[PDB]
Amino acid sequence: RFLKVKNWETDVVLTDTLHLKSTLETGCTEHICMGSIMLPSVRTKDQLFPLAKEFLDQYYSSIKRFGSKAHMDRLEEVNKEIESTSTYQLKDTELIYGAKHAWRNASRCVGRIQWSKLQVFDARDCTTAHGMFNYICNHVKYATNKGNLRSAITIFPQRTDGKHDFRVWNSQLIRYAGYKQPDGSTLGDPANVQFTEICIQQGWKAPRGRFDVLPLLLQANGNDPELFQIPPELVLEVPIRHPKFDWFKDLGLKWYGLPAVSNMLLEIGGLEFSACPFSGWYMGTEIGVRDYCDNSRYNILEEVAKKMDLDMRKTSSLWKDQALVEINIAVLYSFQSDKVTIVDHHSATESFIKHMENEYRCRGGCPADWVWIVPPMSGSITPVFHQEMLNYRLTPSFEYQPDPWNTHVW
Amino acid sequence: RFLKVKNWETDVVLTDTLHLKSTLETGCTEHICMGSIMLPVRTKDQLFPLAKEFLDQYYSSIKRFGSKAHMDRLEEVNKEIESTSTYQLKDTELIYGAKHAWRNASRCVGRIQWSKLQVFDARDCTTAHGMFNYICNHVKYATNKGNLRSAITIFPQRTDGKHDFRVWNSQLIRYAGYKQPDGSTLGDPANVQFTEICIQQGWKAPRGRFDVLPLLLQANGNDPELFQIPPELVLEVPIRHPKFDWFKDLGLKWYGLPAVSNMLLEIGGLEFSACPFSGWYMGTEIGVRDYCDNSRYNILEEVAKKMDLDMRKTSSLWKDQALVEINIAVLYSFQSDKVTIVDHHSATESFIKHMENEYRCRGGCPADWVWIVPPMSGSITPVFHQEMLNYRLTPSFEYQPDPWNTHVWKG
Ligand code: HEM
Ligand code: HEM
Ligand SMILES: Cc1cc(N)nc(CCc2cc(CCN)cc(F)c2F)c1
Ligand SMILES: Cc1cc(N)nc(CCc2cc(CCN)cc(F)c2F)c1
Ligand SMILES: C[C@H](O)[C@H](O)[C@H]1CNc2nc(N)[nH]c(=O)c2N1
Ligand SMILES: C[C@H](O)[C@H](O)[C@H]1CNc2nc(N)[nH]c(=O)c2N1
Ligand SMILES: [Zn+2]
Repeated sequence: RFLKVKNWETDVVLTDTLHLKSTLETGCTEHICMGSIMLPSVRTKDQLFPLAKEFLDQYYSSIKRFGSKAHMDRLEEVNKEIESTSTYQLKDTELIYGAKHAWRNASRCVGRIQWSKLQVFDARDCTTAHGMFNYICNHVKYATNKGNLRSAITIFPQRTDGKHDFRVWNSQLIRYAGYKQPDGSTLGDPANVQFTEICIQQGWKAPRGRFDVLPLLLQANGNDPELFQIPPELVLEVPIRHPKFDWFKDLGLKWYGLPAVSNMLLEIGGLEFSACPFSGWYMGTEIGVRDYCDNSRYNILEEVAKKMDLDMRKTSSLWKDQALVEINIAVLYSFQSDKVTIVDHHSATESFIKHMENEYRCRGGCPADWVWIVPPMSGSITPVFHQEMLNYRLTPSFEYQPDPWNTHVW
Repeated sequence: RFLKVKNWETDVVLTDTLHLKSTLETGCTEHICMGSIMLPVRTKDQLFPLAKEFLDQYYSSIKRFGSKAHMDRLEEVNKEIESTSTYQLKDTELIYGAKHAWRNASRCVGRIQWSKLQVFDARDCTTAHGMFNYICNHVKYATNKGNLRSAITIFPQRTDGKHDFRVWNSQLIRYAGYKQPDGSTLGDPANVQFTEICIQQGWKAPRGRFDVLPLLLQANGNDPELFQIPPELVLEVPIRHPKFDWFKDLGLKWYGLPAVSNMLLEIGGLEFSACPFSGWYMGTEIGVRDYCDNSRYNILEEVAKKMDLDMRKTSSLWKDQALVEINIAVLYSFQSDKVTIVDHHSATESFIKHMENEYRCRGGCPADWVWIVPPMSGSITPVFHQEMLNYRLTPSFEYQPDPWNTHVWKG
């Protein structure tokens, strides 16, 4: 009930008491652990007020005014607003707090040492998809900051009846298109083949290239989604070169500077924000390990190993492993050269350990998903590999939600 | 009930029904996942249900469920439990049980081999000297001059918990570690405490970097006794690199035979507290964990020095670069000496094929993603992208306390 986590590299033991404030399910039971499952598969008036109460209780505790004059008045005011309107509206201060804590609670995020520095853009006055586009251009420009990346979230109006949802149809604000070739192969990003089709079906003029920045597909107020092209000059991209292999340029690789997730749902006080794009800066392995080397993505390992003249006949030569390191050297080198913020997996995981220790000391815990926190290369030489972690669900939270094309009454 | 796991690289979806036959706890609840946490005698009372469940599984596997042989055995074991408070396994049941404890080991990526286990029945052993003889023969058999063969040796089961057989070594073959007065460590830092016990028990330590530890063996709850494995039985591989001539001068070697000796084997409710088992290494166990953990031999710096990598900031990935070269040299060295070893690419590919086969023919394959995924290059192996369900099936291998923490010394 007062659980312990151990670091097996340093023998440091921390005691977790924050998990007793956990709420929703993990997907696990005493009979089966689902820790490696990627996704374990509107609010009536009752459901809504305790969620509001739990949130306002922790907000007012955080500002040292729990059980106080303003606390009771706010609880009473929101109660009245729910009885009347069957929902309520957050004060600006509560919305900023809720968003920073949604990030703080993201158990799959290794970069949470930064959680308190989030720039929150209140877009709750937006009414149309052209407005959403304007809000998102300003987000992209603020966050990019000429390569000195700054964390940001832009929060569009909350769900109401459920038929008037705001949605960003793109999974991320900035991603490359994917096209099926006539000969059967795939050009561009194979992960984005279906979404690219909906872009064309809704009218996109695809330039069928390999690194075509997809257009935004924005849905305001439950209406039909509309296409917009992000101003090219707002999309910072990095050509990938290697500090040793001059032939690395001829691979033609590039990637964008801004990781910006736009398909998640932000829950604060029982209220649901279905369109809440947020951005930070990349950890190098996201690009070089997953984006470039997954067999289901750009899958460049075999090409890179051939230019390195490695023995690709036997897996035990570790040729895949060697090329993988070099690819990830080049990504870091490229971003660092062009002065685009990026963090390597050693720096990011060391920061998370210090963040964990801070959260245990000052908060009593830190929910953490080891399966996602440990980087996809060189796992055991990063400090998080040796760190036991407890995973549990705290609110405010970012949650997955269904892809809108499977939901939208067109 | 059904449960589905997906492979996110291939979109293959498998359906788990075997989890319905799971038993003990995972440590998780609907409110917390303990999937990354490393760790967690019987009466006649709870024992016959455990025996019956096991015998039902045994007789089902041989297509004899409900047979007269099945019903007779259940009656026989029932009466033996009522009159003696325990029971003895037949040889055939012991072999079946040991194979299935391996098959059920959710942290083991090498389980494609589970049906080819050599089982050595040491239940007639009575003294530590007899344990030593059995373990030497296991080491010789399993080593097989480098053509390694999986084996397990099973010593007498627990009775009242005051007469346990135990192998005090966590593994049959391991190198000593010695803490120096200046705070540095010579040899394997993970073995400092066990080395100190051996020294206190009378072991004369060579005090080198790669000294094979002696066996410390406990029979029938008596005080443990020290034994030196004959050095001609301990096969070792000097580590060199196929391109770097200077690698041999690091002075590294490793033993060929991985043999776990601190775990408890549970079959049909019986507890075998001494059951050493051995297979062959996956390269990353040595080259990633043994050599490169900060808490182990920790050679990343030396190797990176001699490669003349840019060591000033971590974003040069000098650690990742040195890590790959070390694991190449381990694989190269074992293969050149014709000692069995498997790289993490081959091992994870085989495990996926094993897992898919188990879902087909058995309805599932319990698997611990946190342990299955190798400690380098995780996502370029196919297990990274495979969803896995973790649950406990018996027969099983379990952790048990270290004996020096529980042993009542005789003096
Ligand atoms: C500032 C630098 C940041 C770094 C270095 C970072 C790092 C990461 C990484 C490596 C992942 C794994 C993603 C994947 O493997 O697909 C992740 C996941 C995640 N991050 Fe962070 N992140 C940062 C900022 C943020 C911000 C600003 C937010 C929210 C305001 C956030 C929320 C999340 C969430 C919810 C996930 C889980 C995503 C999912 O389930 O797909 N991150 N982060
Ligand atoms: C035949 C070749 C084998 C290979 C390649 C193999 C591979 C592995 C590896 C790499 C690990 C993780 C070790 C660690 O990280 O400490 C492991 C764990 C394990 N293996 Fe296998 N293994 C083999 C044979 C066996 C056999 C013969 C048994 C039992 C009869 C077995 C049972 C287990 C168990 C119980 C674990 C979990 C150990 C723990 O919790 O510390 N393995 N295996
Ligand atoms: C805020 C943030 C920071 C960061 N460092 N990383 C991310 C994830 C980014 C991301 C993930 C995926 C796949 C998610 N399953 C595809 C993308 F195009 C993308 F940008 C988000
Ligand atoms: C049967 C078997 C096969 C294999 N391929 N691997 C193992 C693990 C072997 C092992 C693990 C550890 C660390 C345990 N946490 C230390 C050792 F000395 C050792 F031999 C066992
Ligand atoms: C804390 C974490 O569970 C611990 O470091 C685990 C992670 N995964 C592992 N995986 C394997 N194969 N072996 C290990 O010892 C560990 N250690
Ligand atoms: C099946 C498995 O859970 C899946 O491949 C996960 C593993 N860990 C991950 N970790 C991160 N950071 N991102 C991912 O997409 C995944 N994918
Ligand atoms: Zn779990």
